[PDB]
Amino acid sequence: AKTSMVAKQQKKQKYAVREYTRCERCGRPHSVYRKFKLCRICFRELAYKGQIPGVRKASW
Amino acid sequence: QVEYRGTGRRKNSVARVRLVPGEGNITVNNRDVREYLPFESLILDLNQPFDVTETKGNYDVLVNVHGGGFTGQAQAIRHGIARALLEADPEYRGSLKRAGLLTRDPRMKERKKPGLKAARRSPQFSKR
Amino acid sequence: QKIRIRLKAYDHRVIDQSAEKIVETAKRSGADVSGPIPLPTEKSVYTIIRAVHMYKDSREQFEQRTHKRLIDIVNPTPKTVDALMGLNLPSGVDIEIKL
Amino acid sequence: FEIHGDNLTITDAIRNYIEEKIGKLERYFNDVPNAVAHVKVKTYSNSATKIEVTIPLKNVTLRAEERNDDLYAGIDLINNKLERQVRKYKTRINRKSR
Amino acid sequence: VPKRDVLPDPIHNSKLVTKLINKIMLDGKRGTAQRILYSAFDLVEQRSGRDALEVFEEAINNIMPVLEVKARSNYQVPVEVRPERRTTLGLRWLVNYARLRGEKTMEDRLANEILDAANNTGGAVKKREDTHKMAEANKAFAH
Amino acid sequence: GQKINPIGLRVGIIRDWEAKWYAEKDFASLLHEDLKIRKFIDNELKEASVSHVEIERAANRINIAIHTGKPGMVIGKGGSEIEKLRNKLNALTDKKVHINVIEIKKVDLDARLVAENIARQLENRASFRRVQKQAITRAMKLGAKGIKTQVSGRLGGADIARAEQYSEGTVPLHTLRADIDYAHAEADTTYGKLGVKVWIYRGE
Amino acid sequence: SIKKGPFVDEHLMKKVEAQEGSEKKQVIKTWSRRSTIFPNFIGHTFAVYDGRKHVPVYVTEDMVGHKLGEFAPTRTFKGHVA
RNA sequence: AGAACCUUACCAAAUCUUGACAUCCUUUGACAACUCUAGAGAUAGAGCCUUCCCCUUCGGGGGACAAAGUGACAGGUGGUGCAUGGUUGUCGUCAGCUCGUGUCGUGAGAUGUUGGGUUAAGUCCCGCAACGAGCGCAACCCUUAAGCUUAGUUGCCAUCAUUAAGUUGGGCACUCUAAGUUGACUGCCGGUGACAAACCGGAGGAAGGUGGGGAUGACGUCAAAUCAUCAUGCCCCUUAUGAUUUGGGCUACACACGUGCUACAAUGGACAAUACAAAGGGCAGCGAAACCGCGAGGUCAAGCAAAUCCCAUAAAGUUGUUCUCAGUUCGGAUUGUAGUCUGCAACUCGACUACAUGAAGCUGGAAUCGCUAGUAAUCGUAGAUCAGCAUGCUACGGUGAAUACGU
Repeated sequence: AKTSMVAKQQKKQKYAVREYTRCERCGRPHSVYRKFKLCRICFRELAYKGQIPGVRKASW
Repeated sequence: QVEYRGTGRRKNSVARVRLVPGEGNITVNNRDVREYLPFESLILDLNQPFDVTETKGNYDVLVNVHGGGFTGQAQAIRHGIARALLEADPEYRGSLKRAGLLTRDPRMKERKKPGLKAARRSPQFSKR
Repeated sequence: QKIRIRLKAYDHRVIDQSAEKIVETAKRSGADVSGPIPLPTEKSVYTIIRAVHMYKDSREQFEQRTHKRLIDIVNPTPKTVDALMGLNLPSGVDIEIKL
Repeated sequence: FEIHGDNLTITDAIRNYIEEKIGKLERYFNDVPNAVAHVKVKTYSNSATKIEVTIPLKNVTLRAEERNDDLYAGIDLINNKLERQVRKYKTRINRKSR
Repeated sequence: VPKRDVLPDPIHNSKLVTKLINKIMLDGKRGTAQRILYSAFDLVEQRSGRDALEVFEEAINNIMPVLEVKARSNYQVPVEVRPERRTTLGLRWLVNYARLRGEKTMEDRLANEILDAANNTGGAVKKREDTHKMAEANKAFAH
Repeated sequence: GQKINPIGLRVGIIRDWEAKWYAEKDFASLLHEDLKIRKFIDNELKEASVSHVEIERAANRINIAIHTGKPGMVIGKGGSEIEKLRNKLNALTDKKVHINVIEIKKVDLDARLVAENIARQLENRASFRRVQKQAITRAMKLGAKGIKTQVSGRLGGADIARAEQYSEGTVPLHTLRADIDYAHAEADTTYGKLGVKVWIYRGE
Repeated sequence: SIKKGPFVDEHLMKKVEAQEGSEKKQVIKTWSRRSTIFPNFIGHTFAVYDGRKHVPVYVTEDMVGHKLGEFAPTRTFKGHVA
């Protein structure tokens, strides 16, 4: 399961790249951003929070 | 001398119509209308403002212009002209507005949304 | 000889009224201030789906806003310096004092 | 039809049975564009034998389901439904004058 | 509900060329359509040389119908055409037959078609015929 | 659709951001810095029952101000707690703080306070509905223009999921000038999870 | 391709260093995906761990339309009936 | 919203067990870098330098530690989306959906929410044992079309002088630029209309009939979906149903389904010259020019956290030349050869460049799908996901029509 993988993406490496930038709060690796390091959905939750500015919304 | 002037707006194409008494002649961007705008043999329609206003004519022209393609960019010409003709004489507004060309077309492109792909086609349904 | 600055916050009221704060404290002890020369104030985009497992086509969008303000002042002197670093608040602005 | 089985492994025995049955509908009319079958063991824990079936038709289609003790009873009970769900349709019968 | 008019033709001061370049205007490419059509006004005005409107107007009064039909149980009614639909369909079979010669040129197939059609021949005068053989054959049970 | 708390639809117009600092692209550091505080407040949730806190970050300092209904608790008698909170915080923030509690007025009208309130009377073996009866009762009392209050899960410690809500007071929701304070809660005892979704309307 | 150029894991080559001067061996077990043939490996055997079990491949003369990383693709019969 | 390892959940082997990792209690401690040996690594065997740094009155307290013990425990991508929360599609952006009071009625129940008109709409008005209120539509908000003001750099050049070049001087006048203004509200009029509700028409106006779109999606159905987002009721495991390493695999193919992409050609293919956008990325990333090269790329290095500099040059098109209707210069799969970039590593399984080779295929049968105007259709552009990598997704523009009788 992901519980040891938590350490995997935190462990050291033989070399540069066998790594990934998963989410912090969630552990979903896929569908993430290098801007905030958050999965697809925590961003949604905390965009509704308006925690960060943030904007949101619907001007496009 | 004197010279009239106006602004032009459509289709992401902007023009600062500079309209002066003269022969009736164009060098857009210091370059003629004809070879510049492909192809194009449509410039009667660009002179139809003269076909209806102070007809025949003529007044020479200057204009700086950028943005979009020839369609809007040739079509961004007129409303600065016709507006400069309101500024010339509002009398012909009755001859303009009954014929358009001082009404800037408010229409433009749309946005995207889920459904669109490479060709602007929304999806099929489940046949079989 | 001039002074210049750059501002970046994500509310259009507070940032320009704050410009009036520092500008007021500036032409207090100076003058020759360029008014709030606007800037294009571009944006961003961030798209996320309303889902967890499936249903990709039905989604949602977000963005970011990014205001910039160009303000300057001429014939400098140490008084307008203190007007610069005197009153920037609220601190959502990102002042960059320069010359 | 994606004859898929949730928590039950479709054998050839089951496929043979199924397709065999729908062959009987060549009475009307087959015309075989496609057909599907959803089968599942949903624990109650008396626990099932669920059958849901889909028929795409000419200019229309007709879904059909049913639950029962076992797979064969579910296929036989769901039968005599997707026949009367089909029969009749037409005729319809001519006019106008005037 | 209106039909989004085209102003004049800027070539010879007609109009229906404009209505017609747009029917050659495939892919939204106008210049190639305009190109090949006006070229056809070179070719047809050359061969048996004459005005545009002799061969054109005549030919599009040799194929341009007067009665059409519509279905409604199913009973096909003969109907009087609205002149926009008349001219519309004339040009429809014009281009939509123009490809159907099966030839090489941009224009010969066109100028062959309008020349032939000015002479009351070819598949466009034909569809006028057969169409008006559905008209007055089908007067009886639906008019 | 189907629905969203309007706060996401109301924010950017009619309310502050829930956390604040200067606008630089070092967000992964600073956002996940904020969160380390946002976690720790739950220790005080069991002691404070605060609504929320929005942080400012001055040019070299931090300001937070906690929206509580338990001032003397969190202040203590003479600040015997706030200062070791500065240092136990500053220990973890790796940077200092200037806390300044922002006490709640009007007073126990708020959504979050009432939300976990009724969740907790429910957690103490209560027929659920009466809690909402007294809730709305003291709600229109304190002066409010629109309320409902929803609940989900295995109610009464029994069989499969249910729901309920008592709507009273006209609640403009599909508007865009409502300025209303949505909330949520989560608390079970033995059977699953029974959150709630309270609503209010006070002013515009 | 490679950045000018051919390579080896620098333990396998360090092994056949000890294998190759003396009376050679007909036996090497390995894992050998990040290493490939070249004329020092000649005269020896290898057995690359396919993913389940190594299997012998003796280095022949012009094994140059071929390499070390694979000799019996682990799709393994086939994967397909035909 | 990126499977060579990683990811990966799956498989092999090499492996460990208070464990991969976390807290507590006990023993200490600043926490270990560079190599050697073996190992495939994991890792060990060692050498070795981690070495109480804040406080200490002699000790201790303490941020943080070593390996061990310590039993709880840890952990479970083990199961249950019909034990659930949360979150989301759905019919449906349809026009409806309820209640307090009262009446009626044995009673369930109806009334309001019905009849007439009217609107896109429970929109309004009238009449009415009904009256009032709620949610819902509109409205409120964002964007867009016009103008006014505010301010002029990195933006513009109108008068100019000037540079190859708005390059320099100067001016913000213009366009541009971001915030408050005025504006369109059947509002003004005419008509039709139970005069009301309204509807038809006209004037102006930039915009006349909720200007266009965006957001917002009622009660609720689908025992809809998700225990693998997160959390979690219950069950189960616990020297393994847990956890570590090197390799494989998640991509195999007689085949079928869906979805897209590319060809079946002269409205065109090959080649030379030439005009036009929008948006947006950039810190050690964007790599200007120059230089090398058949090109992928390689060298160099100016500038630049951007109205600047760079990314980056638009394609369709326009001008011509040729090809002259072939399975053709259509066609562009196939396979090999020789190379570039990245990666420790491009064989199962990265892309791309140069050379050759040239499959099927001449508009697709029955059947079947979308779309009402800048729409369709077509040609481009950037962005994320990123070491590498999009016929996909999102966003941007360019060009750009046919039809709409009537129901």
